[PDB]
Amino acid sequence: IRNKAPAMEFRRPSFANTEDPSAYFMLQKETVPLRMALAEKLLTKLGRKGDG
Amino acid sequence: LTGYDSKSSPNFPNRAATRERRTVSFNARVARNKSQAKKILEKADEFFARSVTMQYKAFACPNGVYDIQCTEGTVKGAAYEKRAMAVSAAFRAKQASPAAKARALFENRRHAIIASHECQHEEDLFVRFPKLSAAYMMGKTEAMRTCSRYVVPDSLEEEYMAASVDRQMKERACPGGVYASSCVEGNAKGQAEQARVAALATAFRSAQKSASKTTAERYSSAAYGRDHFAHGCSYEESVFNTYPATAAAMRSKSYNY
Amino acid sequence: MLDAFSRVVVNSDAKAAYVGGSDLQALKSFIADGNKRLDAVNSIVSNASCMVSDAVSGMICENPGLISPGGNCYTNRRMAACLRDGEIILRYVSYALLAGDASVLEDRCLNGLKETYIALGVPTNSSIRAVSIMKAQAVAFITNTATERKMSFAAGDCTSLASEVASYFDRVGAAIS
Amino acid sequence: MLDAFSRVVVNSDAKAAYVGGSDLQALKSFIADGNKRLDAVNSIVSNASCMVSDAVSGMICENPGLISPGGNCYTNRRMAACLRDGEIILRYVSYALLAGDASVLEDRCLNGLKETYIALGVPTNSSIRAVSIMKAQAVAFITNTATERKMSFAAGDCTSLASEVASYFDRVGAAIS
Amino acid sequence: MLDAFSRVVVNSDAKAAYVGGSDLQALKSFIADGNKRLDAVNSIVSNASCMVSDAVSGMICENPGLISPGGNCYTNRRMAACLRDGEIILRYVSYALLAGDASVLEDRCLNGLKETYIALGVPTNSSIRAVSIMKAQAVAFITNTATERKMSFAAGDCTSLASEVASYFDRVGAAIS
Amino acid sequence: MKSVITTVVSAADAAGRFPSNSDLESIQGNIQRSAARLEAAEKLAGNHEAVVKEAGDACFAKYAYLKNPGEAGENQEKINKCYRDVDHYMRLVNYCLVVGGTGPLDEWGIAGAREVYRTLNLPTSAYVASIAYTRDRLCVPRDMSAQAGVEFSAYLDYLINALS
Amino acid sequence: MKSVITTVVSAADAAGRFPSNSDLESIQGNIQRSAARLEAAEKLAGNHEAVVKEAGDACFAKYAYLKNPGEAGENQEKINKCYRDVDHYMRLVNYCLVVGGTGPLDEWGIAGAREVYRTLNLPTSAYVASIAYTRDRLCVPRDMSAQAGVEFSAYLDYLINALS
Amino acid sequence: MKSVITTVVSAADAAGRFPSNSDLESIQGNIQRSAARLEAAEKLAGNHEAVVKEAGDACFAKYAYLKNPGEAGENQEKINKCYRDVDHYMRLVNYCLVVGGTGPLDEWGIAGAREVYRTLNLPTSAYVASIAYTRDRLCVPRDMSAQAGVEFSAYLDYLINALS
Ligand SMILES: *C(=C)C1=C(C)[C@@H](Cc2[nH]c(/C=C3N=C(/C=C4\NC(=O)[C@H](C)[C@H]4CC)C(C)=C\3CCC(=O)O)c(CCC(=O)O)c2C)NC1=O
Ligand SMILES: *C(=C)C1=C(C)[C@@H](Cc2[nH]c(/C=C3N=C(/C=C4\NC(=O)[C@H](C)[C@H]4[C@@H](*)C)C(C)=C\3CCC(=O)O)c(CCC(=O)O)c2C)NC1=O
Ligand SMILES: *[C@@H](C)C1=C(C)C(=O)N[C@H]1Cc1[nH]c(/C=C2\N=C(C[C@H]3NC(=O)C(CC)=C3C)C(C)=C2CCC(=O)O)c(CCC(=O)O)c1C
Ligand SMILES: *[C@@H](C)[C@H]1/C(=C/C2=NC(=C\c3[nH]c(C[C@H]4NC(=O)C(C=C)=C4C)c(C)c3CCC(=O)O)/C(CCC(=O)O)=C2C)NC(=O)[C@@H]1C
Ligand SMILES: *[C@@H](C)[C@H]1/C(=C/C2=NC(=C\c3[nH]c(C[C@H]4NC(=O)C(C=C)=C4C)c(C)c3CCC(=O)O)/C(CCC(=O)O)=C2C)NC(=O)[C@@H]1C
Ligand SMILES: *[C@@H](C)[C@H]1/C(=C/C2=NC(=C\c3[nH]c(C[C@H]4NC(=O)C(C=C)=C4C)c(C)c3CCC(=O)O)/C(CCC(=O)O)=C2C)NC(=O)[C@@H]1C
Ligand SMILES: *[C@H](C)[C@H]1/C(=C/C2=NC(=C\c3[nH]c(C[C@H]4NC(=O)C(C=C)=C4C)c(C)c3CCC(=O)O)/C(CCC(=O)O)=C2C)NC(=O)[C@@H]1C
Ligand SMILES: *[C@H](C)[C@H]1/C(=C/C2=NC(=C\c3[nH]c(C[C@H]4NC(=O)C(C=C)=C4C)c(C)c3CCC(=O)O)/C(CCC(=O)O)=C2C)NC(=O)[C@@H]1C
Ligand SMILES: *[C@H](C)[C@H]1/C(=C/C2=NC(=C\c3[nH]c(C[C@H]4NC(=O)C(C=C)=C4C)c(C)c3CCC(=O)O)/C(CCC(=O)O)=C2C)NC(=O)[C@@H]1C
Ligand SMILES: *[C@H](C)[C@H]1/C(=C/C2=NC(=C\c3[nH]c(C[C@H]4NC(=O)C(C=C)=C4C)c(C)c3CCC(=O)O)/C(CCC(=O)O)=C2C)NC(=O)[C@@H]1C
Ligand SMILES: *[C@H](C)[C@H]1/C(=C/C2=NC(=C\c3[nH]c(C[C@H]4NC(=O)C(C=C)=C4C)c(C)c3CCC(=O)O)/C(CCC(=O)O)=C2C)NC(=O)[C@@H]1C
Ligand SMILES: *[C@H](C)[C@H]1/C(=C/C2=NC(=C\c3[nH]c(C[C@H]4NC(=O)C(C=C)=C4C)c(C)c3CCC(=O)O)/C(CCC(=O)O)=C2C)NC(=O)[C@@H]1C
Ligand SMILES: *[C@H](C)[C@H]1/C(=C/C2=NC(=C\c3[nH]c(C[C@H]4NC(=O)C(C=C)=C4C)c(C)c3CCC(=O)O)/C(CCC(=O)O)=C2C)NC(=O)[C@@H]1C
Ligand SMILES: *[C@H](C)[C@H]1/C(=C/C2=NC(=C\c3[nH]c(C[C@H]4NC(=O)C(C=C)=C4C)c(C)c3CCC(=O)O)/C(CCC(=O)O)=C2C)NC(=O)[C@@H]1C
Repeated sequence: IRNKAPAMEFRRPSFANTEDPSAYFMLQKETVPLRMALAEKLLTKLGRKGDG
Repeated sequence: LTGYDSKSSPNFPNRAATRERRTVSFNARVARNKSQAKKILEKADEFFARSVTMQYKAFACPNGVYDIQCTEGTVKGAAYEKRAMAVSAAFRAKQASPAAKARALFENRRHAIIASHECQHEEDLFVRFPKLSAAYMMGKTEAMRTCSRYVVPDSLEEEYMAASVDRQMKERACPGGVYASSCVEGNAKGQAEQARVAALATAFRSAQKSASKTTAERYSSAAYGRDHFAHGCSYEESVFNTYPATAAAMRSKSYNY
Repeated sequence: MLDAFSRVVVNSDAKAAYVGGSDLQALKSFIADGNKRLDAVNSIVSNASCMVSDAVSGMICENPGLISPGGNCYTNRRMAACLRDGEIILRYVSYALLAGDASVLEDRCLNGLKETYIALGVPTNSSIRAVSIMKAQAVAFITNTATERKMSFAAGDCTSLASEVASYFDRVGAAIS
Repeated sequence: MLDAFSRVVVNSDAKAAYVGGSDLQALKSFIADGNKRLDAVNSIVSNASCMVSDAVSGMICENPGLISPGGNCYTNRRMAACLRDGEIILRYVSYALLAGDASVLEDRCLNGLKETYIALGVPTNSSIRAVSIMKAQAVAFITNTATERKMSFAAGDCTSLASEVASYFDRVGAAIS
Repeated sequence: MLDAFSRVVVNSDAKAAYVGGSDLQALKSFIADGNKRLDAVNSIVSNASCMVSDAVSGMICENPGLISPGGNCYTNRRMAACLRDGEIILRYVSYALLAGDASVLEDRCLNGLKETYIALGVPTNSSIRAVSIMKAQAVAFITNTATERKMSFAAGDCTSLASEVASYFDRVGAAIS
Repeated sequence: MKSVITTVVSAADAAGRFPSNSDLESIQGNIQRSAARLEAAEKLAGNHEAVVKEAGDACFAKYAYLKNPGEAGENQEKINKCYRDVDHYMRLVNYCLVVGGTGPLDEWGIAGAREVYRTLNLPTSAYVASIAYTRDRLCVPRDMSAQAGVEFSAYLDYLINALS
Repeated sequence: MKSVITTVVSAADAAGRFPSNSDLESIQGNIQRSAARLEAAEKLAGNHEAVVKEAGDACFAKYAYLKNPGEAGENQEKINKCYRDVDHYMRLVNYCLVVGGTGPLDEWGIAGAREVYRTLNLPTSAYVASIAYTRDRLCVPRDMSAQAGVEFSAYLDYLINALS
Repeated sequence: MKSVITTVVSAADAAGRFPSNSDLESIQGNIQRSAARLEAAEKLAGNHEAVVKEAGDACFAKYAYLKNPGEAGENQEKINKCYRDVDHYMRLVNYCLVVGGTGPLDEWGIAGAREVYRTLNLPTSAYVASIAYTRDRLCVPRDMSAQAGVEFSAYLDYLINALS
């Protein structure tokens, strides 16, 4: 149990006050990854090199 | 269907008359085709009696080295008399009373089912083979040191708690004021004291166990008498829980001792 | 079926469960104002990746010493581990909105975060300053008073759930205070 | 041996009197949570693999000198026999829970462990650190606040159940002191 | 050993199949009559010392030669051994009634008992009348037709076990003679 | 002393394991009987000083050979101590209805009873009279309920089947 | 078979006694629990092929390394054996619900399963990851009662704390 | 412990006879390997510090998923702990090849080994990738003579036939 988290999806019904079979909702547990790609574009846009 | 009919085989048992025949021809016709499986299941359980007496000596010889538990000799040739006394009495116990025959059988089919802790394959073997259950008890009750030679007292009172039960346990040996043939020292001119001279050697060096060998045997004997004699007798469990030599010298079999 | 929903997270191995068209009516009969509630938690998880980016950058924008050498937002794998953790609260406080209670938020996420962060060298006063951005960010999405993006809802009030999530972020804040 | 049904019959053998409507009301309430007591050992037997496991790692991550050269649990002959030392005290405590008293525990196993432990050289000082690792995880699975495994029970109060399991483990330190 | 619930799955283990609603309904009626089954074995254990002391003189009232000199039942010990022989083969049929299957007496009491009676010279023409006498007393207790004892039972029929108790008695004498 | 749930845990360490799933199925069943049996303990509790002297002189109404000397029942304080000997058999038969099983019965009512009643020549047939004198008058819809009425006698005849 | 009926007759047989009424309380606990236990087994007999396929897909999702050569999932014939190895468990979990005890599990599937899995290099870490996925995504009011969702799920984690 | 001397000195005492002349023939066979086995002990004792790395790196090439979470190599401490782990097994082959038997291994290395690996979830098949890599590495011309190549390679094959 380290960087583990829920993850949820929402598809609402299409029109109001009508029953919709397509409306569905995930509650899958998923480990949040390290995400190195947008870590580079956020450190370079704000400060300096970050290469210690 | 196979042929024009299906008659029974002439190799099937109980096929002839046996009504007004001679004694020689009566016994020939009742044991017609039964002799094979009587001798199949006679070498079966004797191999079972030879197999579990091997599987408990592996604890007696851990990783290929012999411990202080084997020790069949102490002086020059001190196993030759132990060779005779173990095999001459094994014939003496095969000429016992006909009351002790099934008393040995039905009690071996009592304690082994308790000690085999709920394994349905194992209790099915113990009911068909009486030699296996005679070997299951004395192997396991000597693997875990529980009978008489290793549960030494540590207090001063426990030597009489031993002595109170055993001479009352030997109500099973003497039927009345006569003795029995089941409790015999020996039958040679030195074999009486030759049973004593080993009997003090086996008690002495077995009091030289390690600290692990005594502290693991003082709880195995307690739960042993807690599921062989005192099934609900909490007073007998009140001495069986803290004083384990009481819970060990009392023997689960009708050993005629 | 919230207890069966809670066992997807708490059971210490990842499973999956989903809700079809029949048992969506089971959720609306169970949870009070669930059409206001499921609109609310959808409006946090749909824009969470923007929400973690402004939360760490406003921590830089009012404290630029984190990106200094020797700082805790230096050496970009260390900067990535902020961005991992910054949604982990928002993954779990969205789940606190869904279950209606922050018990599963407490033991799985908040429990031990105070002693972990002083073990690793995390400045704790910036860590309350990061989550207080995300406290202000969620109530602009639940009330739909966000400046940049807006979402589509049926009309009504959702200020009880805006106060309900504001009682969840200070549980994150007082755990690391 | 004797249960909480018999615990008032412990006193009643030495009364020269009986137990009737004078003491059944203390036993009547034991039935009213008799479903609860059978529901609160179903958590203890549900995690038998981990409770002896993380206990013996709970002292390694605090006092690691016990596996050093000059250790009591040095080789695998010792520490595999340490996990059997720590599992059978999880065994005779769960027999005591269904009985309501320590009559099973205090005479079958713990009747004088200071002639089998000081006779071996077992470290008593971190044995009680190996006790409260399991006590703190016993009260944590009685409540549904274990951060890893959530359990589906009927709602209600179990503080009398959570305080009782702490009052079983206390005399274990008394049996080794 | 092998009770009624174990019997219904051990003949289904060789099927390599599951146990669904084809034969569970025959077992669901077994637990329906289980309240009547506990209302059957109560009527056997309650009158044990009469009915074992009954047939040991009811055997010799038909055959007075068993008390004659040179008799099998002649002395005090051979009768004292006969009475303790007497309730063993009736405590085991009570086990078969309480467990619903005959697989506890035919492996621990009928396991070669015609083997041992030939080794002692115990007669078998008397040993089957001595259990048929103790058989009709067992259907005159589960069906309340005893003339000196009445057990208050609810209104219902007890031919469900009247042939079934005697089914645990005719297998006794058949495999000991 | 063997009751419903101290037995199934005496066998649970006899294999060396934990409680199973059927180990808890046993403890549900006395909860099904911890109301129908505790009423039968209460009926003996608030009536025991009426039944000690009721079934006490019942056996003295049977055996006239105790009323002449040559017995241990000559004088008054023996018969007073006889009514003491009644009270012990009602003290522990009240106990078994509290715990469910035959626990207190086998210890001090059943085991060891042979020596101090046969070498002491106080006949066991004289005891089973007053035991059955309590058993032959269970007024089932009056004194208790219908299920307490059948299991109260089931503990009464335990000393019948053991001692006689 | 270690059922509650066998454990109370084996202690009854060892004491040389009759069936006492202390064991009869435990039989009363069966017929209360048997209705909330058999429909956990009846729903398992009609859902076994759909649950055993859905179990093994998380075995290869948590540990996807078994498709490598030298592992236990390199070719199709032993991935077919993996579903057979795990169907045999979830049949013995069905068998032990009908008995009521843990009898068929600890004797047929469990006893001897340790020294053959490390023999043939099979980890038990993937065995317990197959049923823990089965034991989790099963809503206690949606499929069966609130009692069978307790009792049957108490049998699945019996495997996990005997294998680990 | 197991050696040439202590094994054969046991049966002299355990049968109760003197030192024979057959056990005197047995220590003579220990002289023929005394200058033939001990060259491998001083070999590896000055060689482990570079082969604890390349045989510690040998298993993670086979099993990269130990670096993978929820596995034996979930975290660095087991491997850093993990490198200290493998420096106890062939720390004992320096103790085994100096004595003449498997004494330091059958009493300190395998006794209780399968029980601390099932509970603590250490995969035993990575030790088969750890020190049997050194069996596939060993060069009889370069490193050491073929007498170590028949005796150091033998004691390793004792261990893989023990941890499996
Ligand atoms: C010898 C000539 C001779 C006898 C002695 C006597 C014995 C006997 N009794 C039965 C039948 C029963 N015995 C029963 C046992 C008891 N009856 C009770 O009421 C109490 C509880 C208990 C004694 C403590 C019962 C219930 C019966 C059935 C009813 C009945 O009384 O008939 C038999 C069996 C007869 C047969 O073989 O079918 C015998 C031998 N009878 C004698 O003839
Ligand atoms: C300095 C370099 C710097 C800051 C200071 C900080 C600015 C800042 N902005 C907010 C508020 C919000 N951020 C929001 C997030 C988003 N808006 C969107 O529409 C997209 C989906 C997403 C990412 C861009 C939202 C909704 C708000 C609230 C409304 C608003 O727009 O203001 C805060 C927190 C509130 C506060 O000021 O206390 C801060 C600190 N970012 C910087 O880069
Ligand atoms: C330890 C418990 C032992 C096992 C296992 C085993 O098989 N033998 C034990 C150890 C042992 N004993 C010997 C030698 C003898 N043992 C003797 C007694 C047996 N001979 C008999 O006729 C009987 C009656 C059934 C018994 C028990 C005798 C005699 C000897 C020979 C003594 C002598 O003078 O040589 C040995 C050495 C033999 C061997 O190589 O195994 C060992 C190891
Ligand atoms: C299975 C359903 C049981 C069970 C089996 C185990 N038995 C173990 C050891 C063991 N078993 C026996 C009896 C068996 N061995 C035989 O040779 C024969 C017949 C000739 C039988 C019936 C013996 C004698 C032993 C001791 C082995 C030895 O001395 O080395 C065993 C290992 C643990 C142990 O030693 O007890 C198991 C798992 N046990 C169970 O748990 C289930 C219920
Ligand atoms: C437990 C106390 C039971 C109980 C059991 C009975 N034992 C009977 C005879 C008997 N039992 C033993 C072993 C036991 N008696 C002891 O004194 C000790 C320990 C010091 C133990 C373990 C022996 C040696 C004997 C022989 C007779 C004698 O004691 O002199 C017995 C009578 C039947 C029989 O003889 O087999 C019973 C019922 N007795 C009880 O009341 C509680 C419930
Ligand atoms: C990677 C190479 C392995 C692996 C190794 C780990 N072992 C861990 C702990 C551990 N290992 C042993 C066995 C070994 N160490 C010893 O000290 C002795 C006896 C002298 C032996 C045979 C033991 C006994 C222990 C526990 C105590 C200790 O740490 O020494 C370990 C850390 C896990 C933990 O204990 O928390 C690792 C990573 N693990 C793997 O997954 C592969 C197979
Ligand atoms: C960035 C805005 C912060 C900051 C963040 C860091 N967190 C680091 C490690 C870390 N965080 C957590 C908590 C979170 N991750 C999870 O997986 C779970 C629950 C399952 C939670 C609640 C954990 C558990 C860890 C790492 C330890 C572990 O794996 O168990 C981290 C890395 C530290 C380092 O590399 O030295 C950083 C930088 N730190 C900051 O300074 C700002 C304020
Ligand atoms: C609160 C943060 C919002 C807001 C919420 C309201 N939604 C209302 C009705 C409504 N909401 C949804 C979507 C929701 N229901 C679902 O089943 C799912 C997905 C599974 C979601 C996301 C629907 C479909 C409806 C019904 C629409 C219709 O009638 O066609 C609503 C009205 C009261 C109520 O029904 O609860 C409110 C107040 N509206 C707001 O103003 C704030 C910003
Ligand atoms: C059939 C699906 C079985 C099976 C049958 C075999 N039986 C074999 C030999 C054999 N069988 C009997 C018993 C049979 N003969 C009778 O007279 C009666 C009843 C009155 C019966 C049931 C006997 C006596 C013999 C010996 C041969 C003989 O006497 O004629 C047999 C082997 C024949 C051979 O050895 O060549 C088989 C294969 N075996 C099976 O695999 C399934 C279970
Ligand atoms: C529970 C809190 C979740 C949930 C998960 C879903 N399960 C779905 C299908 C499904 N579930 C099981 C396990 C259960 N069924 C059984 O028959 C038995 C044992 C007898 C158990 C424990 C199975 C075997 C299946 C497959 C049957 C099928 O084809 O549906 C399911 C439907 C699939 C999907 O739409 O993704 C879901 C969502 N169900 C819930 O309502 C909550 C969210
Ligand atoms: C406190 C630590 C817990 C909690 C406990 C409660 N459990 C309640 C009810 C309950 N649990 C079971 C299952 C248990 N009894 C058995 O007989 C068996 C196996 C044979 C097991 C596993 C049952 C049957 C029940 C009663 C439900 C019913 O009979 O329909 C419960 C409600 C009863 C009460 O309040 O007294 C509570 C409070 N619940 C919690 O929330 C905490 C965490
Ligand atoms: C046939 C053998 C009898 C007969 C039997 C019936 N008994 C019925 C009900 C009943 N019996 C008991 C007591 C029983 N349950 C226990 O738990 C224990 C001991 C622990 C015992 C001895 C109870 C509690 C009940 C249920 C009635 C109630 O709850 O008060 C019964 C009616 C139920 C049914 O038919 O299924 C019958 C027919 N009755 C007869 O006519 C013969 C003589
Ligand atoms: C029941 C089968 C008859 C019946 C008989 C009568 N008994 C009368 C008095 C009486 N009854 C008992 C036994 C009862 N008292 C208890 O405390 C307990 C157990 C806890 C039991 C079973 C006693 C000891 C006495 C004497 C004291 C008293 O007066 O109550 C009685 C009163 C008049 C008389 O006969 O002297 C009757 C008629 N009663 C019934 O209705 C059914 C027919
Ligand atoms: C699948 C998720 C597993 C896995 C399964 C494999 N099992 C293999 C062989 C095997 N398994 C068993 C135990 C199983 N067979 C039974 O009959 C019963 C119950 C009565 C059980 C639990 C046995 C006895 C055997 C060997 C005989 C046979 O194959 O039928 C196996 C093949 C290995 C091999 O034969 O070398 C596999 C692949 N392995 C996995 O990858 C996951 C963990």
